[PDB]
Amino acid sequence: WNRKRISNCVADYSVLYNSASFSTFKCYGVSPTKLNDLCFTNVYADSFV
Amino acid sequence: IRGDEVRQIAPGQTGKIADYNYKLPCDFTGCVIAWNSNNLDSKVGGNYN
Repeated sequence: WNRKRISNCVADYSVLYNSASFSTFKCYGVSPTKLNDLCFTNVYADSFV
Repeated sequence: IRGDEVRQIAPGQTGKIADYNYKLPCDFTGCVIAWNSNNLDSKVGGNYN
């Protein structure tokens, strides 16, 4: 699985509901609604299929 | 609504439906019957209603 570092971002809105309709979006430790209001320390994007 | 967005109809959810269209409270007493209706609410060429 591919781990991407993410840094120096204005990380945009909650679900990223631009074109891709996302089946499961369940968040641990953070409520989805507040996801915009925060600033994250060490973000890592773990992508796979 | 469409398929994958049925999860959004619940307290604390967010997304297209639960932010721009129809929002529920936390202090919500009641419940949510959801069932597929492709055989009715979909027609060839797609319903533009």
